[PDB]
Amino acid sequence: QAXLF
Amino acid sequence: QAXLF
Amino acid sequence: PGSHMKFTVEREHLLKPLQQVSGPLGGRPTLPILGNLLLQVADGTLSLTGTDLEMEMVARVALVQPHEPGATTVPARKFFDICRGLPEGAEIAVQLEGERMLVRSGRSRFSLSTLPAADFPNLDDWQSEVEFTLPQATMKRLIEATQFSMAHQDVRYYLNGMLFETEGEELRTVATDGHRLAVCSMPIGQSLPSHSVIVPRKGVIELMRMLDGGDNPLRVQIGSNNIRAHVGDFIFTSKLVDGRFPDYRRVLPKNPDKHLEAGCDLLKQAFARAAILSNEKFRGVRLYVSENQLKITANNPEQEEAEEILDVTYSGAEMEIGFNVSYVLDVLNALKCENVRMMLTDSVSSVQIEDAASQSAAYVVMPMRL
Amino acid sequence: PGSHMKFTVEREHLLKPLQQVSGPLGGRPTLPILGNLLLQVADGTLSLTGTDLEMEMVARVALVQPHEPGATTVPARKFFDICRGLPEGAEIAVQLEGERMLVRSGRSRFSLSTLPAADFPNLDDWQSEVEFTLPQATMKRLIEATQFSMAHQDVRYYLNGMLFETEGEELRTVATDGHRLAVCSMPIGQSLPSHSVIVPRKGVIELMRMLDGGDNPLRVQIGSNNIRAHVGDFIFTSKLVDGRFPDYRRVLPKNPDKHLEAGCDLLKQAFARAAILSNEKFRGVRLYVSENQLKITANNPEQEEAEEILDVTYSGAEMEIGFNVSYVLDVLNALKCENVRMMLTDSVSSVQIEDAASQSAAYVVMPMRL
Repeated sequence: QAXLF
Repeated sequence: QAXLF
Repeated sequence: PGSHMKFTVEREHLLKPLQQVSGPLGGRPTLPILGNLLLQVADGTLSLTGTDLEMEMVARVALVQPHEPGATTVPARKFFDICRGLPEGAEIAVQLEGERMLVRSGRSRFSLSTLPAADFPNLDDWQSEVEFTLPQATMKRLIEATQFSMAHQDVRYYLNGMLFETEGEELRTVATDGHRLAVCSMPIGQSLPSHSVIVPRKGVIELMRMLDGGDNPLRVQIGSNNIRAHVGDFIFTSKLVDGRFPDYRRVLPKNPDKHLEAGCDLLKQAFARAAILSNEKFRGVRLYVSENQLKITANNPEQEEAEEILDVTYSGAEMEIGFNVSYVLDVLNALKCENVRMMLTDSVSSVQIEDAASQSAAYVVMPMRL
Repeated sequence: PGSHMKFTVEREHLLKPLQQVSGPLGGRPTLPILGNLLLQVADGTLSLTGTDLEMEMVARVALVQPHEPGATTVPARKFFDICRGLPEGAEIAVQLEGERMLVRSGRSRFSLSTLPAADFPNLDDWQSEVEFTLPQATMKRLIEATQFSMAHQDVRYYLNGMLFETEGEELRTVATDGHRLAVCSMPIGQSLPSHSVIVPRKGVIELMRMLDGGDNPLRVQIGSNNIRAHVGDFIFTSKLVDGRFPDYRRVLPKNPDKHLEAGCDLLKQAFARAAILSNEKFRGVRLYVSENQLKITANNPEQEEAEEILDVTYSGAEMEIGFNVSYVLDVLNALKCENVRMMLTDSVSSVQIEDAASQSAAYVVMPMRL
């Protein structure tokens, strides 16, 4: 899972 | 609490 | 007999069977295959079985469409959730492919793990000694009238279950935990041999689950160590519990001399309010009986106090007696009638509670020394 | 001002107030009085307050009958359960007696413990900087559209809550947990100053609880460190969360070049079925987009596999992208519309999801590297 910020 | 038997 | 199991069935023919046979499953994983359902195809029938080693539930589903015989086991929850999640009216095509079970409908494809059908447990072979058939509604009445009085994990393991007894033309259930007892009997329209068996508590709950109350009758077979119930396309089998169950005839109070009668709902609501201020663990409430009056009091370790006074029908000596209010509320909730009768003796003896207008069920509650 | 608090009120005037003000209570006991409600009688009004130190809920109940002013605190659950358990139409007479609070109705009497009103916490005094009034249904829409995207316990504590922002004539909510974001804005029919505050997640949930959707309007006051909401006879106040909330304008994908449109229900049901065979912890599913088609695949550590193919509207380059299926399902469940639009860029960039027919809400989901 990647993050938006 | 009492018991019946 | 077949190595390449395959069937195609309407979704709405599978959903209730899958839900029913999954009843025994859940809880701590032990043997892997116990989380799976056994599927077997042969001669126009798909059979689905779930088990927990103590009981088993089987559903039969008629197969219209070309099918090929065989058997496998697949994860119960996943298979049910897949079928339930497909659209209404969907046709579900199932087939074993190697060690995977494929489920196809539309352009949806699911490949599930399997475990061998040969590994799926069986209940031992057994022979039926008595059989009878009765309306589902009668069996539901018998169980609902008594099931709350079963013990849970008593060291007296014969209490962790429900007695089913045939006598004359009646079927009777008895449940007790040593502190309270419930008994109910209903005529079933046939002359029966005398037989008394203890169904484990989880099997009682599962048998209840299978009764939709509709008009498919319940056929019961009892052996020396097993019970089986057939309803519609379902067959439930359970082991029985060993031990000598108590004789309710000897537990009913002998010649209680104090007879109180009160409205069921008024009594229940008064006990329910008083319970709020009873000890959270021990639940004791005090009843004071006097001429045409009942006073209920509860207190707790914080010294809070509830008091309820009710007009009742009672002529006789005054007395006081303590009870676990949960046990009293459980009885009143099960009676669902207009007027209740309490039959008392003294502060250290049990009391019998029944509907003032019916003798089919009776309840006995042993007091507390407060 | 009064040492001998006393009031008499109809049961049905108390029940909904008691339920509402108990909202903030529950969980780990800390300071004893936090399990109690504050009761205050003065000048025709009974006030009831519950708090958890971060928020407070107050209800006002008009008092018709003779009353005497004063204040005390009593156990919330017990008091509510007593009132709820009394019969419909009951008149409830309450009075402080020493250190006990008496509740009487009919021939029912309850003596409850108290703790001093002087010990009941207050939120610090504060001054309102903006105020506006809007329909409850508008506030409910704003919160329901976004609340699932709040973080729970992120170390970035400003995420454990919801941004409420006024801009022009609109009220906007934004919620994000760093992995997905939701934003919704609605016109409210008045020109507003610009203000941005973070309401703690538990306060969002409590504010939602107080909205019955009926036609009593919601009046909102915002200070530098608090928010207050008035609905009917209730007043909710919460502290705000510190920190710089993310700017949704900079989180929306820039110029996504791939535009897919699909039926909302078909997409949701396909993701829901595929989810069954996704990893129980990580929930990853793969989306493959090609000319007018979406393929969704899921697998798990047992090597089971789900595949769903859907006809969709899409012209553009093929690509594949991974997502946590729960995040996608949460968006689709919140959209409740006919057609959805997904706006994509590439396999490592976020995607924007919205109703194809409305721009009031927008959703951003960051992918997974599968």
